[PDB]
Amino acid sequence: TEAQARAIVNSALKLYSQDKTGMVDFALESGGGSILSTRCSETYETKTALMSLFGIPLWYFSQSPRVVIQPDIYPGNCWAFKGSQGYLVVRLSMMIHPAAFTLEHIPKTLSPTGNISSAPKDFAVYGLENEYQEEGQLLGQFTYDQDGESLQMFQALKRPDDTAFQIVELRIFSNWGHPEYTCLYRFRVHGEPV
Amino acid sequence: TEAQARAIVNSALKLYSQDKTGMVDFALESGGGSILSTRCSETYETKTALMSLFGIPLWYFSQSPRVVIQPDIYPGNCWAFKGSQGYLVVRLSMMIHPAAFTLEHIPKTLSPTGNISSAPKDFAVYGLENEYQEEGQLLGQFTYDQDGESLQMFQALKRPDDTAFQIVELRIFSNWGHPEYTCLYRFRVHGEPV
Amino acid sequence: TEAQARAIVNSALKLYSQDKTGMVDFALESGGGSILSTRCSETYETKTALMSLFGIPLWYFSQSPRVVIQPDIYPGNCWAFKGSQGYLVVRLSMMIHPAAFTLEHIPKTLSPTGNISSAPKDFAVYGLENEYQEEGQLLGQFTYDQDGESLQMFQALKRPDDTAFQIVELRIFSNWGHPEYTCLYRFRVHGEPVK
Amino acid sequence: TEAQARAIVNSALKLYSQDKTGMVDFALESGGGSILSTRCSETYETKTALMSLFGIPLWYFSQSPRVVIQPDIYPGNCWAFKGSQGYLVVRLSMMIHPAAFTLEHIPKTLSPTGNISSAPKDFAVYGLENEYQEEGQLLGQFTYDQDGESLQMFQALKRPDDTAFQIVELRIFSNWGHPEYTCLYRFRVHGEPV
Amino acid sequence: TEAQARAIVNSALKLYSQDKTGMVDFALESGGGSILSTRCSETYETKTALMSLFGIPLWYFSQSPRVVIQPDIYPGNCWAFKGSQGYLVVRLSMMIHPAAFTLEHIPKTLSPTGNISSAPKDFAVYGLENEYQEEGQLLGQFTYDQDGESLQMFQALKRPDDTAFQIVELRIFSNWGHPEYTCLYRFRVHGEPV
Amino acid sequence: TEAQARAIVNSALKLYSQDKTGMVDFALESGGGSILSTRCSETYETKTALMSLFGIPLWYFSQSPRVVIQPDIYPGNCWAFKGSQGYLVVRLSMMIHPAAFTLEHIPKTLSPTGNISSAPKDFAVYGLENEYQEEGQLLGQFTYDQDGESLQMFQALKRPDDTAFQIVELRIFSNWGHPEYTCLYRFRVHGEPVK
Amino acid sequence: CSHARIPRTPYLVLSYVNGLPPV
Amino acid sequence: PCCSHARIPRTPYLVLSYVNGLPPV
Amino acid sequence: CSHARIPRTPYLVLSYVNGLPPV
Amino acid sequence: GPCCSHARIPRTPYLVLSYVNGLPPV
Amino acid sequence: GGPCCSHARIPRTPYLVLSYVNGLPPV
Amino acid sequence: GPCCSHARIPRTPYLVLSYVNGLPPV
Ligand SMILES: [K+]
Ligand SMILES: [K+]
Ligand SMILES: [K+]
Ligand SMILES: [K+]
Ligand SMILES: [K+]
Ligand SMILES: [K+]
Ligand SMILES: [Zn+2]
Ligand SMILES: [Zn+2]
Ligand SMILES: [Zn+2]
Repeated sequence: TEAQARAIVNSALKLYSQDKTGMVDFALESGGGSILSTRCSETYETKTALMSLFGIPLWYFSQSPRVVIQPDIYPGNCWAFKGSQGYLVVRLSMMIHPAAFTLEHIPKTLSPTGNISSAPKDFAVYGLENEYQEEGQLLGQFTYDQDGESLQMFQALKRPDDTAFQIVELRIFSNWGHPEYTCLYRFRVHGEPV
Repeated sequence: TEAQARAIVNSALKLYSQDKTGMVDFALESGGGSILSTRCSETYETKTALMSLFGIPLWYFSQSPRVVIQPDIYPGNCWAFKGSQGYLVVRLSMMIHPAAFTLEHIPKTLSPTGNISSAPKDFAVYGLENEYQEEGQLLGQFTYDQDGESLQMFQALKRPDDTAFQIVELRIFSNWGHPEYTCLYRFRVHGEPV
Repeated sequence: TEAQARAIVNSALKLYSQDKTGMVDFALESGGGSILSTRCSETYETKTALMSLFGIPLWYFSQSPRVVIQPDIYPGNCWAFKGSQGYLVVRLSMMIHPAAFTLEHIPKTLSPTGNISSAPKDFAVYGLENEYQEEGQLLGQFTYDQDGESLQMFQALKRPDDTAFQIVELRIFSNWGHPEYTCLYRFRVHGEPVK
Repeated sequence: TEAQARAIVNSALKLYSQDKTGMVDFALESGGGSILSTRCSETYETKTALMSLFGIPLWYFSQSPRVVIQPDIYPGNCWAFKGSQGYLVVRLSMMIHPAAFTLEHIPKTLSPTGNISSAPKDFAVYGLENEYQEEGQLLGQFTYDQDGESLQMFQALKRPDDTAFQIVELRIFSNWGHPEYTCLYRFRVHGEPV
Repeated sequence: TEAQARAIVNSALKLYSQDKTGMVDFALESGGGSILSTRCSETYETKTALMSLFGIPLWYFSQSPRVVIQPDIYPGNCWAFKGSQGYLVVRLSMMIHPAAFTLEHIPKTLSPTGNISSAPKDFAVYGLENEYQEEGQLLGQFTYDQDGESLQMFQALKRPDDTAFQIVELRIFSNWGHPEYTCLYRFRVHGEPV
Repeated sequence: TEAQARAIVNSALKLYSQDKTGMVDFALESGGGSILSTRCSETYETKTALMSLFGIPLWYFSQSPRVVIQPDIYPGNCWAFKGSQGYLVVRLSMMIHPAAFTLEHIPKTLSPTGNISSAPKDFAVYGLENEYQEEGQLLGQFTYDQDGESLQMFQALKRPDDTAFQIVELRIFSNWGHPEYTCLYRFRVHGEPVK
Repeated sequence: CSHARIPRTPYLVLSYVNGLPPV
Repeated sequence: PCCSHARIPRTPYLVLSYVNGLPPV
Repeated sequence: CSHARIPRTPYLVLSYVNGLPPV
Repeated sequence: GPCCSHARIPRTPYLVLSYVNGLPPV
Repeated sequence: GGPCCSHARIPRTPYLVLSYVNGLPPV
Repeated sequence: GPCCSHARIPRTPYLVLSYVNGLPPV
């Protein structure tokens, strides 16, 4: 327990450096994931972050759904949609059997308003066989706990047949009380390739 | 006692993942903070980082004051002003009672010259009631220790009237001996919202 | 051993926050490092990452050699060249005596294909006195272990009269079996600057 | 008859150089005229003139309604709208009492197809008091003769109350047989300013 | 004789206004003509007309082969190729039987050097059935007279079999003595459509 | 008598087609002429011709001094300077002995306001050896007649030494009564090149 | 390819907002 | 803020799409 | 809005640095 | 004006016009 | 390959300014 | 997605960074 204690700290650091989970994120944009923007909710328009150049105002900056599959989860590095109900369709990097999903949101200790009421509360994950499929196959129905850790994992449902999926839809049903919008910081898809 | 060791390392990693402090940074740009470029020192121009495209030189790259409220603190991800005296005005994300300030600089073990003479040495923090206020209320005079840790925190002064502020001015009075410029990697503002 | 264990974990985190090595990376772009694009291999053409704006397709995105001297090592943040043989020339931030080199690659547990066969296997590091020098002084020939840790360090060759260099060439001789390309995530150069 | 001949030819050249009419064109764009692009018919889409740069196709080129108040009337320098019915509203350079209108079209001897069936046949001119007025005051109804000269002038109707106008609407009711589109090369407005 | 004189001058002005020839130019760009850039010689590089914006040099301006099928023939509105031998391939607006060709060059009275030695001297016109043809059918070999008028017309050869063409190649074999380049101001193609 | 008449009409059209003068315009931009932009007057700012794209206002359009050496002289195709006093320095296409100058303005019958009071009235032409020369050699003091023809030509002054020039300055001293600006449609320089 | 990158024709609109231009 | 009602362009969204499989990883 | 995005009215300047263009 | 003798100022950008769907409106 | 010169085409070094004009962004 | 088969979409624009006046501020 003298040298073993150093082995635990190095193992914890090794797991922390491996995207904090040590599992492949088939939704990660840099690794092959992509957003099907034509099947996502309308981005919440805020019109506050004014980008200018040489004193010339150019445009207002707002985060796109792409940030949900990007690792930077500092406060604000999140995609927001109007209301408490939204959908996000992600094309996975490979055709996999989905096994688990990961949702990340900032802790209460880092939010300026002192709360994470913009975080999603009730959501479901679906598997789509093609881009144009309206109703997909239910992969699971979960609840993100605001009193839990920042990173929360959710085990996918065992589908009866060995049906693979490369397109995933994230349907948010409710948030934690924010009356205007709902923010998604990062959404990950884990599983086994075919 | 293996579970106690895992609990200690996991608690340290949890605090490390929460912006290394577990406290709201009301100056963070992505969270709502912004730089008042009208009331900042002129950026030290070096004209060394030449950006080119198709062999056509386009412009020289230099970090703006925006990086001081951005988390990346790798060597070079810092705003520099000429000399050893400079000022930086940041608009906080919310109207807060300032309680502490955080200054970050690269350690000597990561600096190419083997020392951090460009780091600020003596500074003071002021609270401004409006953008055009010439003289603000002194919130505290501190000294960044070059022989200290990379991240250094400074407790704000206790004042009779706890007047709140949404605009903070960082006045650098001296550096640690660099004859050309002074670098600011990250400056954070912590407190309690109204 | 309780307070000592807290000292151990805090010391480990301190080394972790200092670029995971606590040593100066004279090749880091933000710190002064730069890529000599002419003296580097051609980028592997994939034409898959289609960048569009207002529905207008603009161009296909591919990582340039610059990412190799950038810290972000998430899967995909790597420069790839065709085949298993390539060369990367980096201009160091300062004239230094090279002492060690660091090569980083993603672990197999984060690769979508389940393997890191695109990682380099056999490589060598050379020291160049000028930009136009074809073949420089050999600083060390090493082998990146696919079964080793993600970050691997390599000690430079010892020499009696230490000649300094500000330009280093990384020559990849083989990969770990990928038939198309070879990926470099991050390459670091460590040493002592000249007085 | 020698000096008489030269004086006649020089007078003809003098009238030719003065915009072929020697009369003010209060609709001319360079002189103050402008097209109310909102109050015009939808431009006929052809998608044939592919503009490219470095082998990259950029866009298809089509003449805007602005060309109708531009003097260059070479074949193709005309605005076309789908069908045989179209609207064109021009804001005059000055508040004038309209007295005459000029319509220009290419001669058949310069048309590639051997006909000028795309030219307008029956049209009317209206006077509008404001931008959003739907139905204006009728200034005249005329017919462009396909067998006449390239430039044809039309005298406006005399009115009891001399009401001035700075906005004119050109309504094309029919063309000379082209089944696809109708082309307008140049439309001029003449009168006396207030 | 006054009415006879007015009819003579008005007929001359009518022919002058109809592109100075009263004949369809099936090579005119605005009328449907286009240049095959991959089937033309390289533009003579001068590096003298420096275009700048806000003091920033952008590029050197040189006329492309497109101006040859554009009506503006003021001095300089011409495409130049290196040497005294060059090729220009034009796609006609319609499939026609070529009957005549027109070559235009500035008069000596408008040239700064006092000569038109950059003008072409010996040339030939060929008809191509498709773009991929290398050597086409000879439509005529002519000579532009430097002592002649600015506009010179050339009758195509008589053919027993009536073969139509929509692609024309203009081959310049020699100029009028300019040692550096050869300039083409305007080239027209006349004929009867099918 | 008929062939003589047709020869007269063809000669008039031939002179008309040759830039209406049959003389070389060494100030013409497309032929080699250029405006020395620094050595000019301040352009009259109106902020009325708003150029927009997709409903986004981009900039206000105003004619530059370049239009004075461009042939299009339709109403509005003119450069305007504030007041009734202005300068225009033109670099000729070749080193020539100046013999005549041409000033063009729209006729009164084509102006919307019914007058050409914005036209220049009294002017002088000078020859400069370099761009930075403050006061040059007087080539002629002339007056543009508002009651004259649209195109008016002016013979250069007979000087004892036929000194050649490649830089010409046009100094406008007065206009025909416009209280705000003065418009120049086209200014031409004629002469004989050096050999 | 023959498909344009920009769907509609880029149309620069000219509007007079402060009266006549210099003539 | 140039005036009371400013015509600021719509928020630009740079879209990334994978159309030919995996990128080099 | 009616305020121009570019404060200066733009102006493409043409200057000849290497003699005559092809005429 | 160019900045130095080694300055690479580009040549003329050449906007090419091609007719791919027949005649334009005439 | 690399840049053919060391003189920048743009005289002054650009800076993208970010300013919040309508309150907080979504967090 | 590409509009047609083998749309000629240009390659990657490569923003090159070069240090010509020594170290940046660190
Ligand atoms: K994110
Ligand atoms: K920073
Ligand atoms: K990297
Ligand atoms: K027109
Ligand atoms: K031409
Ligand atoms: K003009
Ligand atoms: Zn405004
Ligand atoms: Zn230079
Ligand atoms: Zn296509």
